[PDB]
Amino acid sequence: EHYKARPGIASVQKATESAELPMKNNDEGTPDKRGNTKGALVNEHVEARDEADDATKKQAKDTEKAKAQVTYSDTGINNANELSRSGNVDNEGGSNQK
Amino acid sequence: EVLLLPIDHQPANVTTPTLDFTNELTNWRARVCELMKNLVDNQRYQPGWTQSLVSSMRGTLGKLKLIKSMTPMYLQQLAPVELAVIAPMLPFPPFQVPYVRLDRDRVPTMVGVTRQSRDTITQPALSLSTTNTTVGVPLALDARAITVALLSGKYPPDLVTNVWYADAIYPMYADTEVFSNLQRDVITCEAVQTLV
Amino acid sequence: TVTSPYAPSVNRLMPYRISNAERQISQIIRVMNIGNNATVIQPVLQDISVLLQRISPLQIDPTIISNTMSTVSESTTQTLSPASSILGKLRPSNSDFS
Amino acid sequence: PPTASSGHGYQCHVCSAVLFSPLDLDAHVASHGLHGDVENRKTAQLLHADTPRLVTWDAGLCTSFKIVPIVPAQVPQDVLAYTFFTSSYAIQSPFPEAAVSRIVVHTRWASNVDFDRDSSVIMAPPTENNIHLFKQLLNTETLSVRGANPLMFRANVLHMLLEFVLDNLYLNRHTGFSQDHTPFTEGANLRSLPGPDAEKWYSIMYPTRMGTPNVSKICNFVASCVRNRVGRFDRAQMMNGAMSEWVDVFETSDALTVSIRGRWMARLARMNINPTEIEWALTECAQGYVTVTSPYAPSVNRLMPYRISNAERQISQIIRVMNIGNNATVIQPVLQDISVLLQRISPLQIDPTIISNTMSTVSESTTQTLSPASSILGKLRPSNSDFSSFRVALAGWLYNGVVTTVIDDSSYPKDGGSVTSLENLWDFFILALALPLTTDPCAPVKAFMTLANMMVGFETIPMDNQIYTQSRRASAFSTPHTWPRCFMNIQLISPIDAPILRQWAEIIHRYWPNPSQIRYGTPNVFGSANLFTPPEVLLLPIDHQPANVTTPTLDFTNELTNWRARVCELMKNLVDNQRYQPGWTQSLVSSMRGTLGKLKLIKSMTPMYLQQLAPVELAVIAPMLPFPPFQVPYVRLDRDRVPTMVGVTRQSRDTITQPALSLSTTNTTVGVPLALDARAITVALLSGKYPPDLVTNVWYADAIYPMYADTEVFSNLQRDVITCEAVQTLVTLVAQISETQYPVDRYLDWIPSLRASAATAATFAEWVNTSMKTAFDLSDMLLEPLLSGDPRMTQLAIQYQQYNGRTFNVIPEMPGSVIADCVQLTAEVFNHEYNLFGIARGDIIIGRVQSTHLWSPLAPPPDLVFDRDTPGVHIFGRDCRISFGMNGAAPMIRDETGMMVPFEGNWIFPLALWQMNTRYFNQQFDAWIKTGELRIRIEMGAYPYMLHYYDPRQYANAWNLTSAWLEEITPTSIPSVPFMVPISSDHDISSAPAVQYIISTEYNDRSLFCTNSSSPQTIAGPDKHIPVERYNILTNPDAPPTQIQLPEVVDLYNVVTRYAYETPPITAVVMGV
Amino acid sequence: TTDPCAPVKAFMTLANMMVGFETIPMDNQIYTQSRRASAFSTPHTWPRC
Amino acid sequence: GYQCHVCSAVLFSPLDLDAHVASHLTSSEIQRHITEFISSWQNHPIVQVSKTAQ
Repeated sequence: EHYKARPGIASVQKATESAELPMKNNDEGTPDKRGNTKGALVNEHVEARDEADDATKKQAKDTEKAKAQVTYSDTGINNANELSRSGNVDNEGGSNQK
Repeated sequence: EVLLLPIDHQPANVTTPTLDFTNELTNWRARVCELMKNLVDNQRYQPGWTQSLVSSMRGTLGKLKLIKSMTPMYLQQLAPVELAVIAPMLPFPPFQVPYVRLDRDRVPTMVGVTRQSRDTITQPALSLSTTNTTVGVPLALDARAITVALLSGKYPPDLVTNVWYADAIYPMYADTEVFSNLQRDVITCEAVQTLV
Repeated sequence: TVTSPYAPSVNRLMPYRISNAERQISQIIRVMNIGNNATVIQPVLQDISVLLQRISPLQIDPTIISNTMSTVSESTTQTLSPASSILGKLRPSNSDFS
Repeated sequence: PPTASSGHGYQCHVCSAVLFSPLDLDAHVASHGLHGDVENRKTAQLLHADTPRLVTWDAGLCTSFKIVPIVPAQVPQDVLAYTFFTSSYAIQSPFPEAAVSRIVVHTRWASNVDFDRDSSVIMAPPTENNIHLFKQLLNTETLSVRGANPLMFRANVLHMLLEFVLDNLYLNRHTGFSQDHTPFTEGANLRSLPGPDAEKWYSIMYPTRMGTPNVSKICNFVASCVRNRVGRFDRAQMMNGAMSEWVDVFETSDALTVSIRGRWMARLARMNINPTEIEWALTECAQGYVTVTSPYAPSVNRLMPYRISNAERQISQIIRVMNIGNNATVIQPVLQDISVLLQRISPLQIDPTIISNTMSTVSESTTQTLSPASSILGKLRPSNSDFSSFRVALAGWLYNGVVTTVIDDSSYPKDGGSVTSLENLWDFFILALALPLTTDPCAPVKAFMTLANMMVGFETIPMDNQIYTQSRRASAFSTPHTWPRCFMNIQLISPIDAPILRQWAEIIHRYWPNPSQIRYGTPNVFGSANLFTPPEVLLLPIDHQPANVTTPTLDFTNELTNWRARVCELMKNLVDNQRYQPGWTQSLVSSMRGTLGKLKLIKSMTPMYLQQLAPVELAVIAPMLPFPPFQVPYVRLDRDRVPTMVGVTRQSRDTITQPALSLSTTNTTVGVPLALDARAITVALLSGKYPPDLVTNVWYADAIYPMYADTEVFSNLQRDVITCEAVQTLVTLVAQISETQYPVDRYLDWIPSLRASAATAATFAEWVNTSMKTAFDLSDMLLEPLLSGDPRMTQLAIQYQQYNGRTFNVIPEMPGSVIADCVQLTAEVFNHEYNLFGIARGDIIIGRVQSTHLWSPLAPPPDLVFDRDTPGVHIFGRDCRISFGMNGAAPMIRDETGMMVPFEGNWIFPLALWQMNTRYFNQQFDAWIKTGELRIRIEMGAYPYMLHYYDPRQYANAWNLTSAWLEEITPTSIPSVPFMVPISSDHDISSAPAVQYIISTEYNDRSLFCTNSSSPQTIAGPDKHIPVERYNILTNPDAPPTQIQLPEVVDLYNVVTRYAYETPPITAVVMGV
Repeated sequence: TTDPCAPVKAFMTLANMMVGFETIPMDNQIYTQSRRASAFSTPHTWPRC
Repeated sequence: GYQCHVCSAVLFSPLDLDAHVASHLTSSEIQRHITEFISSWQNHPIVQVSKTAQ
């Protein structure tokens, strides 16, 4: 061994392992085996605000700090005409309370 | 072929003046410092500053304008090459909408995906990315952090770009999974046409 | 630069040649995926952030600003010193640049 | 605050009583005895800048090149008996006796200085490791002890060369002589030297005084020399049997450090002064209040390196104001110290009791709500003394260039008051009386505006906008842009609707104090410190008529009394007007009239001080300052000529080069305000008396004489010398590596180097800074205000801006610099003599040589070399791939012409290609290098080298050393290059084959000195005699002395001068009376 | 930042900063120069000045 | 130990002495009238700040 890696070969290796990570599934709102949706009985205007707050919370957990610098919830612009995918509505357009 | 960046680039140089005005970032910082200096100049816009702080103000703003910070030089030369290197290795290859400087008419506001054909008519099933105030999902930032990172930052004093990126880019390519994704996209496209 | 030296064969085989269209449709699947969800995008963005942090030759310290602004020893008897004001406003104690 | 704490402790010796607290135990015993932080670092740097150690003396000799034995000569052998030799008979030898001997560099190694400098170049002989002095700067990314990055070679050589120059800053001090008694030298004097021994050193110093027995190379060289050129031959002495002034000696010394110390001696002797002009300059600075005296007799040629030009003072002044830009806490202790010093000197004494003793005689009626005597004594509350703010406000006159004394808001009457408000009237008088002593330019517009802020609704005058209206607080007017133009164009005031405001401005415009001036110091011995003013002259806000008589006594014929009288006259009109108040009853009214009558009568010697005396104290103290003055032109009552800023630059902005073109857009604005109290200034003006009898010549003689024991200004001069020398050394040495704007001559570029940057050039700058501070024993901060910016494109200038936009600027010319001169000279002589520092030019060739020849690898025959324009040579480079062979066919390589060629023929590599693929080539080339005739020449310009010797009578092989080297080449670093060189013999020896791989390209064997040093001749080896081209004086009788052929050799022997001067304290020579 | 109306927000921040000394011509009666720059997030709100 | 000059009181802190002297003009009846004025106006809900009803 003579040549040290000048940026650090394993230190790049861990970071590119982390950057390798594939695309996370988002399967809610889609029909299951039987024909039902796979969501949580939440309408989307609370659902997307909920998952945005949870993504900011996971971002703060990923950082060492307690309050996250980059945030996704209450950024400064409003998001009232917004709706994500979840399992309130079926494919047909009605309420999946049954 | 091209990677749309909101900043002008430059070939890879290391030796150049820290005070360069060809650099758009350093030009922008120097001229904004000069404008706020011009705001302070005559004291007229503010009463209540009972001491004459204009000398100390112009001093600290000029001391800010003359600074060692090589971050604008990094963002001009080195960073676009790094993004061009990283970009083919991604599990989610980049998805870009055109940047405009100041035209009102060429600003994109809505991105949507249609499922139907061009010839038929049906009820408008708008894709869910459209239901956003901006073009996409928002993302707040820390302007303090942006400013201090732009305002301070330097190089290792042994920097050879060929040696550095030769040691650096090599284990990154050792974790390439581009080829598996190229096998994957076949299955995706075949599944789409079988579905229709 | 790379090279991959090899022997003249015929029955060698690696299936990898695709067209533009499959990449385009896989992009349209992966962007329909996002589904107006914030949790779905942030691991990719955070991991490429860490990858930029580990690939960058540019390191950042706030002590350049601290050594330039030679205004220290903040007395409580203050005359609203603007150099110390911007030092307290920029906060060079932090080292978070995510 | 004067109080008393309830203490513990009871005993008193005299009167035998016990008491309450120690805090008055001590006072009771006294009655018995009567009756019967980087800011702190730079602040203390300004207050006591540590002086350098310039003048340092060398006993012994000046030589940086020693001759070192490498392999020992045989004392026994069969072919020649031992009686031929000289080591048998133990006769000392001038040059080292050995079989092979080389010369190497090593700093002083024969010196007896009093003060060392931790700055040295100690190079081992080239048989062992010598890489550790070529990695001292940037190689903190190399594991290998035996490794070094090639791109740092030029920077390392330049830093080591700066160390080599920086060490030889001494002067060859005289010791003494002794007349010979042996007939070796016919009657020639021999020079002694101190130290523990003196035996071998005489034979070391003087070669040709040895004997000549035999046909050895040593004695054969010495026998063909010139006889008389040894020892003392010239001198100069004045007094009867005293110390000789200087001599010249014929000793061994290389011409390099003789030239270094000669140019240093001349540079130092430029700064010499003599006690007569010391006496003249000190008397002129004292203005004849204190005389001193120099002797009038033939001296002993004293040495006092003190005179400099004005450029050094100006440049160091720029650097110091650039250091202290925008803090105010550096400048606060300076003003406090000048305040303490002037408080010690000044002849007056302040007592507030004159105010009480007068104002207890004003008329009254005791049945009123108020009568103004208690109000003036309450608002003036003069019970404390604590008058240091007066001296602070005085000494800000020296430094309107950096500090602006203003008045705090607490001395302003709380967002205005009423004219019928009595306490607000008194606050108006306190303020408007205190205002003519500060240095702020908006002081007169504050002086006007306080009255208009006071009266609102009584009389209204046209203002400027809706923002800075009449009811604006008066402290906001502190820029010349915010002057209400009704104050300038006084006809805009309604002359019949606002009479009291019209005539107040008439008092201002006529009677606000006009600036004047006075001279100080001299530019004869020390320099001219100012730059925005003409030299020698001092700017002051108030007219200064000199004293007619030396016994002062009170009169009222001056500007401050006239000012006080007109202010009192306006307040008399203000109480006299029938519209403002008839509302006060006649007792209180007439009491006001009487109070103002006594107030316009009041006696004080303080305006006589500020008119006739106080600039004389200022002109006396202004030469003896650690912080010399820095002023702007004072102007009253002008929109135009008021300055708005002052700023310093550090570097050039763009590709533009000339600082006159690059200045105004790129500076660092310097300046602080400084708050003060007005009523302290007011009472210090109002109540100041003298001693009851006094004469000025006696008073200032005793008051000024004791501060003339210092040497502090003469220390500051040397400090500024080293400051300006180090900044020119910085710009030259950074110009050597980076593309800068100054005209230099880049020498060492055959050495490859790093494509530099701002961080790398800044790094190299602070290595230079650590070297310069390690020299001369300076621990305080120096060159850091330029290290903060960019070192690459520096410039030094300053300007202030007039309010219209006119820009006066000063660009001082950088003077000559002998450290930079000596560095350029040593770089030139290193370019022509590079082998001594362990460097070989050109490159190497790798290939097998099986032969029985004995040629030296540092001087190869030209058959074994090839270059770019050699027929049948493949030149490689960037696009280089290795295609493997198959089925026995040869693997091949990519040419830069795109061709493919087998592993044969003469090849040329850049070193960077080998470094980038240093692993993958080793499993491809080495088997063809060891056996096949594949021959590779790797160009790298410069490298340190390693020597290995062998007996030629046996077998030798170099593949272990070369395999070690080819393996240990790293992309970052390389190891030193080994060589297999034979050993010269003297008799006929048997030949044996040897196998060599690493050959040099051109001649690099300049470091050799002599071969075998004993025999009549050297047979079958690399042979070279003692170099006659060095000893020019011994071998050329036509050549006169003081003749050096320095730009190619060093000659190892010349004449050198030797001084015996003396460096005394100033009080040891010149004293007062 | 990738926000397209960032120059408009940079102008409007100083425009809001200078409420009291310097004014601009305005579009309708509804808005005010003293408007916070957070609202100008979409190009249909850009001022013709 | 720090002692003020009016009222001869002694304290241990100079800031306490300065506040004490600040707690410590014109006629005694005028001070009487301004004290009774400020005491008359000290707690009115003009200077003071900070299920039904159809």
